[PDB]
Amino acid sequence: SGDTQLFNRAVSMVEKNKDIRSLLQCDDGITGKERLKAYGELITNDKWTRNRPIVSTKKLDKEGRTHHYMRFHVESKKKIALVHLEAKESKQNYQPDFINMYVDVPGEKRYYLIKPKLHPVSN
Repeated sequence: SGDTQLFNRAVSMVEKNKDIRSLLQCDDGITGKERLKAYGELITNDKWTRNRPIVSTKKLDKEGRTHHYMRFHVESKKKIALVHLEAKESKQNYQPDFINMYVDVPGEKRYYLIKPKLHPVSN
């Protein structure tokens, strides 16, 4: 359930974020909020596009600790966002720590839900 919980937790954060919903141009009104759709990373062979299963990939850092990277999409009737997540096992919590998380919507500035501790000097 590692990747499943990671994805459920992440997509839930994205969906509830007012700014992200605005970037996705959600049809949110007095009758209710648009029901967004989510799926794994979109891949193509240049013939047709499809979503890959939701999964994370692992990569070791300089301290010998494993980081998990996961990409998925959130789609509204008008836009598709690409969400990137980096997480790492927490030595204190059950759930892993979210290290970096951003959302890319075409034509919009990359939006960080979780800004890394290690940030550009021009923060």
